[PDB]
Amino acid sequence: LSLEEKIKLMRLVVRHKHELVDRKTSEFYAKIARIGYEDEGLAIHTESACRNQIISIMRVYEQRLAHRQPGMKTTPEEDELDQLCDEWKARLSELQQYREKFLV
Repeated sequence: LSLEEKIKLMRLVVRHKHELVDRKTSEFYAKIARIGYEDEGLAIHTESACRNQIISIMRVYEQRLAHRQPGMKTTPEEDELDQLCDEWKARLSELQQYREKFLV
């Protein structure tokens, strides 16, 4: 994916973030793949391929966080993608916290 495509994809993920239900990932990533194709011109992705793109974006995000330097000058596109990733990370963590509260 180009940077522009990654941003379009993560904009969709974040816009729909409240639609992800714990243990119902398939419906969510399938919907994201579909809207990304239909509305943002992404290639046709299987569910797994779409989810893998997001997994990779988030892994790269964690690497970017680990390698941040105080005083670095950044671009608006990298700032937007990082902000979207922060918001998605927070949603995944929220779901994890709710699951952990009621573990058997």
